[PDB]
Amino acid sequence: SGPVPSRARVYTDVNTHRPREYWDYESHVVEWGNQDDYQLVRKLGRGKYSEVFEAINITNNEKVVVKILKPVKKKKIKREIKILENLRGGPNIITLADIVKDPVSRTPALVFEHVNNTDFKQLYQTLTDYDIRFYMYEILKALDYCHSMGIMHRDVKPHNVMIDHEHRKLRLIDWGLAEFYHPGQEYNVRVASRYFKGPELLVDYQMYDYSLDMWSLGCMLASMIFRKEPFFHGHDNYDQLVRIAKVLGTEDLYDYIDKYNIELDPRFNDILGRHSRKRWERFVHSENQHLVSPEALDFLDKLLRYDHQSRLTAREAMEHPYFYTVVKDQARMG
Ligand SMILES: [Cl-]
Ligand SMILES: [Cl-]
Ligand SMILES: [Cl-]
Repeated sequence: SGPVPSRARVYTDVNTHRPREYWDYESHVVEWGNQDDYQLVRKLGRGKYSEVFEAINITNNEKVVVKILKPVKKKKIKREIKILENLRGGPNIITLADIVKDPVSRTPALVFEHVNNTDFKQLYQTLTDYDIRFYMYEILKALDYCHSMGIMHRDVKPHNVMIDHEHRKLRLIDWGLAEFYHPGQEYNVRVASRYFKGPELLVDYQMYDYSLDMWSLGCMLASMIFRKEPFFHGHDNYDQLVRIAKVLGTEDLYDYIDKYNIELDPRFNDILGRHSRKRWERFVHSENQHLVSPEALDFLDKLLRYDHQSRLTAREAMEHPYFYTVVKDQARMG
């Protein structure tokens, strides 16, 4: 009795083909910038999830966003900084600018590029079918890039997507749970907010990969097209799989449990029991029908699969018909 090993379908050994220092964050020596160069303007309010500030970098007068990280392990701080530096410049990924410690708290602070405060959460339930397609493809750009750079985000959810309303500039943020993918590495199942936890985390399948981000994105998509926030509404980690099972059916769940020989608690197995597969047309109602099309259902169907290996890659996702017209967007800004 033992869980079978798994491998990522794409970008499998990207980190291996790179030098050690690219992914060996525990050896990274953190370069510090001057605190006296940054002055905080106003508390930008991450909804009391974190300490986010507007700040002026006085040495160049430019505006910066400063986040003071809640006191975590030295290991996890090293990770994020190395991840952000490596990902710097990529499409729709927050640009890290400086690393500073606060003198009145001894707490590390991250400095980011110009950001206007609009959380995707309070927007994604009121947007056109076209703009759902537009921003989804923008997120994919970030995820395809960061996966190719050997990094799983591990907290894909609308609260961690920031959108500049007026410029339509989308930045994927919150890389505090992000981790370098290495073939054959066991990863923590504690990552990701429950509503966006993939089946792999929910069954304790520990050798998952980038394909985790794609499930979460499927949950985000499901939320937008059906106007159900959130789509899978688990009141419990166990109930989260129940809510999933009541939609995709239990059959394919037991294929997934069998395939990778995952040992699931026979008591949890009892509660899961037998649920039939539901077609998405049953989530369709008057309010959301205009936000739903066959290509939307097809894409989502190819994201919300139990078997992580059978979910679309970020690249395969960017080539789906669902985004066919939106790739030709004419960047109208009013
Ligand atoms: Cl962030
Ligand atoms: Cl692996
Ligand atoms: Cl990918």
